[PDB]
Formats: sequence, C-alpha cells, structure tokens
Amino acid sequence: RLQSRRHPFWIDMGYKKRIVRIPYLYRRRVAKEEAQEREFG
Amino acid sequence: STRSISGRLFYKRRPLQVPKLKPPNIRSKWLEGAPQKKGICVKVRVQTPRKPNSGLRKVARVRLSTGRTVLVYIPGIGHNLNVHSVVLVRGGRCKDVPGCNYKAVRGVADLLPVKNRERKRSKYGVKLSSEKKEWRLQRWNNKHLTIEKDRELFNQFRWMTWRNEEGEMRTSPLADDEEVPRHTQLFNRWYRLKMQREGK
Amino acid sequence: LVLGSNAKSLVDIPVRPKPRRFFDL
Amino acid sequence: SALPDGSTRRWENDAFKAWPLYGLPHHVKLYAVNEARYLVPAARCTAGPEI
Amino acid sequence: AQWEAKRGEILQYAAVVAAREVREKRKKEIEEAGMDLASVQPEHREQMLLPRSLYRKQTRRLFFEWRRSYLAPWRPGGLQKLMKAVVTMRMLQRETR
Amino acid sequence: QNRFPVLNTAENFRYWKDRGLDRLLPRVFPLKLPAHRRVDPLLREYIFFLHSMDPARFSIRKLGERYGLKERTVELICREFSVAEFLRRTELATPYTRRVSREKAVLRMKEALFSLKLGYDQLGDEDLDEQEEHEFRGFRSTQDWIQRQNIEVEMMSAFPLPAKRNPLPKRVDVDVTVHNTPKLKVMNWIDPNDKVVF
Amino acid sequence: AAEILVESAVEQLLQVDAVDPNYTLRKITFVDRDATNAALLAEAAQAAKRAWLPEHQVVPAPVYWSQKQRRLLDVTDGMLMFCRKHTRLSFKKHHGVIRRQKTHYFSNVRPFLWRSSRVLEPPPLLL
RNA sequence: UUUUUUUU
RNA sequence: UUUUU
RNA sequence: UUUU
RNA sequence: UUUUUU
RNA sequence: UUUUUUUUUUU
Repeated sequence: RLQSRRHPFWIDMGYKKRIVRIPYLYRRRVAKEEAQEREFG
Repeated sequence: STRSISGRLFYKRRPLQVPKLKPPNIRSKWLEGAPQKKGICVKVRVQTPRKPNSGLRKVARVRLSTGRTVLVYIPGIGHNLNVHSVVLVRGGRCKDVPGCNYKAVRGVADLLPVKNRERKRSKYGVKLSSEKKEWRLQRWNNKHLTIEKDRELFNQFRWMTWRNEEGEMRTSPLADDEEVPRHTQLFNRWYRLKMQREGK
Repeated sequence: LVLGSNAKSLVDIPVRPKPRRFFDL
Repeated sequence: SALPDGSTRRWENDAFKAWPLYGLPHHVKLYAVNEARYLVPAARCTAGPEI
Repeated sequence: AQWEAKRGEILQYAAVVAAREVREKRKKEIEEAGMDLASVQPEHREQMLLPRSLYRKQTRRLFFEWRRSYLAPWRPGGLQKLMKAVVTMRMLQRETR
Repeated sequence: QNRFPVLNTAENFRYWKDRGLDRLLPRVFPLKLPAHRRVDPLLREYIFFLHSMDPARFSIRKLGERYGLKERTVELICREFSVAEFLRRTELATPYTRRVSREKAVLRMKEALFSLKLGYDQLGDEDLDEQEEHEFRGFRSTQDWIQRQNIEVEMMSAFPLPAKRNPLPKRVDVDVTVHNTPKLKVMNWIDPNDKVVF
Repeated sequence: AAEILVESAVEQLLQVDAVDPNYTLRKITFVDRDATNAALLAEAAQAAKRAWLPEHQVVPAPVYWSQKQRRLLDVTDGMLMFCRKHTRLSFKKHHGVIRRQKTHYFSNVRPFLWRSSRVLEPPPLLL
C-alpha cells in the first residue's frame, strides 16, 4: 500500500470539515424527493 | 559483445561514435539558452492551418533582440498587437501552425492588455482577482435545511428542556406552521468567528 | 432546497471561547 | 428500558480472538498426544547410551 | 461481589431518589423563568416538571453516588497507609531491644 | 526421502504460516500489550513502595525476581507510578485530564479492555534472563552480514577440513568523561587506531 | 548466581530478618579454586558494597549539583494559567519527509559535522 | 466514574 | 486579539 | 509561543 | 440544551 | 512524545 504524503494538518482538517458538510448532503437529497411527492404524488 | 574494443587505439575509436542528437529542446534554439527573450513585431498576418484542421489562426512575425525573426502565436481571444510593437515571447510548439515554435506572454509584455473574458484560467491570462469575485468567496451561510426527520426527533427528546435565544425557554415547536429554531453554539461557527474578529 | 437565509447571526450572538482545563507537564 | 442501565453493550466477533488466553482445557490433551509421537525416535532406539 | 449481585436492587432504589430532587428543582426554575402554570395543558404539566432528560441524567449520577465504597485501596495514597502502619510496629520493638 | 524429526528444518521453519493462496486471506491476530501495564494496578503501588523505602534491601534485581519481572520492566513501574501520585497529592491536575500523545491514549483503552474481558494479571509471567533459542525475529536474523552469503558450500570429506578465516572486530571512535563541572564539561576523544598511547 | 550469594551474606551479618537479635555469626568467607571464578566473585563484592555503605554511594554529576542548590518555590493558582492547553491530544503536525536531499545536506548537515566518524553522546560521570 | 464516547 | 463555560 |  | 456509557 | 536529569533507540 502506498504511504501517505499530505501534511497532518490538512488530513486532520478534512475530518472536521465533514462533520457539518456530510449531514447537509443527506438532508439536501431527501428535501427534493420528499417535496416532489407531497405536491405531485 | 566486446568486438569493438580490439586494437591498441580503443580509447580513440569507440568514444568518437556518437549515438544520436538531442531530441529535447530541438525547436527552441534561437533563445541562446535564455528562458525568455524580448522582441518587436514588424508583420501581422493570419496563417491558415494545415488540413484537416480548418479555421484561421492569428500569427505575427516577431523580431528577436538577437537579430532573428520567427513566427509567434498569440493564444487567447482578442487581438491588440500591431506594427512596431514590443512583445515578450517564450517556448512552445504549435502543431496547427507549421514552423511556429514560440508563444507570446500576456501582461508582462508591453502594450498588451489583459484578456477580455476569462475566469477559470487566472495565471495563464494574467488576470488579477477582481474585488467582486473575492467578496463572493467569503459568503458561506446555507446550513438551515431542516427536514421532517428533525421535526419528529425535536418533539421527542428536545422539547421539554430547551433554551431559546432571546429570553425564553418554552417554545411552540409542535405547531406545523412554526419553524424549529437553530443552534446558538454550533450553527454557523466558522462564519461567526471570522466576522467577529475582523471587527476591530 | 426551499429554505434560503432569513434568520442570520453575524455579531448579535457572540461565541464563548474554549476554557483551559488540560494542564501540560 | 426505563431504568438507565448498560444493557446495550455487545461483544465483537473479532474481540474473542483478539485477547486469547493460553489456559483453555482443550490444548493439554492434544499436547500430550504429540509428546509421545515426538519422542518416538529415542523410544525405539535400541542402541547404546552414546547414540 | 456483593455489589454485582445486588445490582438490580440498588438501581431500582435510586429511581425514586432522583424524583424528589428533579421535581423540586425544576419547579423553582420554571417559576423564575416562566410566569404561571395555570393556563398550561394538563397533559404537558407532568412532562415539564419531570423531563426525560434530567430524570435519566440525575439517576445515573445518583446511582454512582452509592458506589465508591472501600476507599482503602485508593491509588492516590490509599495503599501505602496500611504498609506504613504495619511495618512500623516491628521497628519500635526492635529498637527497644 | 530423508529422516529428520526436529523443529528446526527448512519446512518446519516459521510454522503456521500461509504458503500459497492463503496469504491473501484476511486473518485476525492478537493485539500486543506491554507487560508493565497488564499487571494488577494494586501490586504496582506495593512494588513502588518497597523500592522507595529501602533500595538497599529491595534492589532493582531482587525485587523483580519474587514477582517475576525483568530488570527493565520493573524500572518503568516505579517511574510511571511516581508521576501519577505527584500530580494528585500536589493538587495539580487529574490523571484523566493529563496531556499526552495519541499513541498512549489508544494504549490506555486497550489496557482497560484487556481486563474487562479477561482480567488483570496478579503476577507477571516472563523470564528474567534470555535464552538462546531458534526463532524468527525479522528478516535480518537469517542472514550473514560478515561474509554476505545465504548458502554455505563446503567440501565433503571425512578427513579434517581446514578452518575458515575468522573475522576481526571493527575499531570505532568513542568518547569518555574525565572532569565534569557545573559551568564546564571536559571530555576525552579516544582513538584506538593510534599506535602510541602516551 | 554470584550476585545471589554475595547479597545474602551481608544480610546474615546484620540479621535484618530477626525480631530478637542474637549475634553469633560474625565471620563469613568464600573460597574458590578456579582463578577465573575467583576474579568474577570479586566483581560481585564491589556491587554489594555499593548502595549499602554511605561511604561508597555514587551519584551522577548532573543530578548531584542539582540536589545541592535546593530551594523552596511557592507557586500560586494564577501562575499555572498558561500551562494549560486547549487541545487534548498531541502529535507531529509536520512530516519529516525531506524535499531536497542535496540542498539540505550542504546547508544543515555539513556545517554541523566536524568529525569523520559517527560518535554518540558519552555517558555521564559518576561522583 | 474523570466536564468519558465528542471533533476551533 | 480574547479566555476556567 | 501552547517557553521572547 | 440531545443520545449512549465500569 | 521522560516531574524532581543536562543521561534515555521515548514511538
């Protein structure tokens, strides 16, 4: 397996970014699907 | 094999057998080894590319400071070079234009304005970051996107004891028409810290 | 995406810094 | 459960083999059998003390 | 060993302990913050005074309260006390002799 | 074809190893843990006390023989115990809130989990001294760095064969301390390659 | 085995493990025929003498001087304000991966190397 | 059992 | 820059 | 400077 | 502000 | 990433 090369600081920051980013993506997807059925389906 | 080593003059016959030339850096040879060389334009024309490539490509004959003339391509939309204009050239080969083995540099050159329309390539088009674009990168506030899942969870374990913002504890989240408040500690944390710090 | 930005906090609500409670040897 | 209690804790499949203990009973029996088969070269060696 | 056996007994006992404290403590908080509880729905009256959050949190904290017995084998200077008092006995006798 | 009932043969070397298609198969392995942490915490206090009480009667080597602990392992128990107690008595900070690298934090979790499943060890199980045994310790063990050869070839004959050339020790420079003062530290440079000692 | 014997002899003389001291045995000697063994035995004796008699108690120089100039420092609660930190864990935030092997060698290795042999720091002197 | 899992 | 919620 |  | 938990 | 060490293959 290839070894890591990125700075630790960046690596650690990536995990922090995902804490609030990830949840938003899940809600954004269901927002369109749920709303479509409540007005058309 | 060792057949080529025979003879008392092996130290003068073998070494004189050059394999080949230097394929790399074979086109850009008039620069005298300099990274870049300034020049002046004395002819502007439009050379038609070879087949099957159609269209028209703008070119100009730029006279190098070393008393040598060579065609140079002017990539990018628009055109501002005219007769007796100073432009800085660089390395680069053009397949469509035969013979041309040089490229011009925008910005650093003389009497060469910035590109007309370009946002993706900045350095290439020697385009500086505009004030309007810089201000857009700082606006980050799109977190309030609650859904039905949050509504049910809020009114199951977070509705009995919950402190609001202004002055009140007990709110009305059960009402459908009402909107669940936001977090006063976590929501919009990055934007709040930056805005409150520059205010000094 | 139906909700945009109506209620925003810029300077009205401050942020409490993290207290210090981890002694370093 | 109404009463707060740690009844939801469960062990992992790989946890059992991650912390083994060399005290289980079903190894001594196998070891004893292998001992006899390992010392057979000298058991049936009808030679002198030197050999 | 004893504690383990009596796990169920202990935990069940502590359930009523927290009820008398959470209910009284929450009553004062609403009075200072809120105005009155006369116009509130009767259904929500019980939940507000004894929320599921404080009840579970207080019970866990109070359950552990009962614990921490036999403070003799305490890491921060709890074991050394016995040894210090044991060995020293013999030293005085020897000295005299 | 040949008879050799022993446990140091070519095929028997590195027993219980994947030789074939099983190399790519995932397999779980036990997690290692230092001996100085698997011992009962209770006994650590006791051991420390003795050491600090009478170093003469309770020497570093004698103390470790009764409980079956190595000379190096027993040293860490006193050192790690001392610091833990110092911060508690002085009311400086709690052990849990102590700052330490991530390598130690994961180690602490394993120590707690080790006892929760099996339990703490009342007495250490390790030999004070080493023993010359045939074992696989890395890739640098089964190699000759002097002659730089893997396969030894010798003549087959009943008569005494001439011996091989013995190697010589490598001479390297070292340093020693002669005079030590609070404001100065004098040292001497030794050169074993110098013929004249003087 | 040598250390066991030597260490045992001393205790007998002093009668440490005795509530009622009965000084009867006041002469212990060891006799060995083997020259090699004899020499070795002597070594053990030396170690025994250490950490027992106050006249032969060694101490490293770095810690000996520190122990002499002792002081009582009073630290209040407000003096430990900067000692505490926010982050719980710690680790290296910059990989030690070298970028330029030659440029770094001729800038921070050659100037700091004045010897042709690799020598480590010698041990401290015992006083 | 420590403001532990938990993250400017 | 500010700092035991 | 979470050692100027 | 919630959930879990030798 | 070592309390009393300026020593430590710390990991």
